[PDB]
Amino acid sequence: TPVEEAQQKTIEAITKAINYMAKRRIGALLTIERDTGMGDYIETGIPLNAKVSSELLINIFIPNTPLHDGAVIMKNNEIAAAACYLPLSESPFISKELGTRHRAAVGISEVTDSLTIIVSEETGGVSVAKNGDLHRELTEEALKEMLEAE
Amino acid sequence: PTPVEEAQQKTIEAITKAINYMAKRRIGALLTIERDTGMGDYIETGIPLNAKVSSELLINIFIPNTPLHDGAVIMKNNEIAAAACYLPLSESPFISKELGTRHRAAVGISEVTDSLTIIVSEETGGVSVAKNGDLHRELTEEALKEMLEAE
Ligand SMILES: COCCOCC(=O)Nc1cccc(F)c1
Ligand SMILES: [Mg+2]
Repeated sequence: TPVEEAQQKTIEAITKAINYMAKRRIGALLTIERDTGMGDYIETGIPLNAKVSSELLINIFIPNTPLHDGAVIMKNNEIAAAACYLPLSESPFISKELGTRHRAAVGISEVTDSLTIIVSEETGGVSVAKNGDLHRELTEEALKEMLEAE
Repeated sequence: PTPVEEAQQKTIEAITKAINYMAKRRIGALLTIERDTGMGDYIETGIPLNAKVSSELLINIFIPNTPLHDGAVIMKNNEIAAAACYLPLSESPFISKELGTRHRAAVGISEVTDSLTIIVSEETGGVSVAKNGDLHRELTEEALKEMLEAE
């Protein structure tokens, strides 16, 4: 169906952008709103309400640019805003070598049903936060499986 | 001011802030503002954004060596319609010989539309505008803003 084709196109755009950033070790933080509304966090960023593309996702996260600091939040198959604030987790069970991007992802996942993707600037490793847990060192296939399951 | 007028002012402020930032850093840029002649054919050649304007997004689009930086951004009213768009190249002899493809594309679209295109030179940081087949170079910040307000 059209709804199904659109969801698959968005998954492909996300995974292509994540692969590019993982290869270049570009830090990234991408939260996908689900049933819990995240308007309060969307409002802290720069409004985009843009069509998803791998190109736009990559351009947003380039280091030392206006939009790269903070989270992209996606809602209703669009990029709602960039450079958004997310709350930092205080969980003592996050790997101690991880920094604020990962703590922000876990933090939003503690108070919403959202799915957040993180690319590490240190290693290019890809992780996902959901339900208060961080799933680390994902393969491309693992991330795709999580997006399709979501 | 009406909301339409306020939105137009917000969009002009976003554009001028972005152009000033890129000019200072010699970031090449090509930004076409659709007017009454529709530019759908050219919009459809690029990557669709249909995004709210911000200075931040305009700057992020044109950063060198990124997916969206080559080609034109085309704006429709208060939105960035698409990036990395094709525009036709002018053959006008009144384009300074040292100028490259962004300036020629800007003049080219200006010959077949009533659009206003802004160009930032990656060589000099100079700012120019193409309208109605003419290129006006080395604009001050004030001159650009006045041209946009008049547009
Ligand atoms: C040019 O292709 C680059 C692909 O990089 C893949 C890579 O190193 N890490 C990676 C990418 C996507 C998801 C994931 F869990 C991990
Ligand atoms: Mg002069």
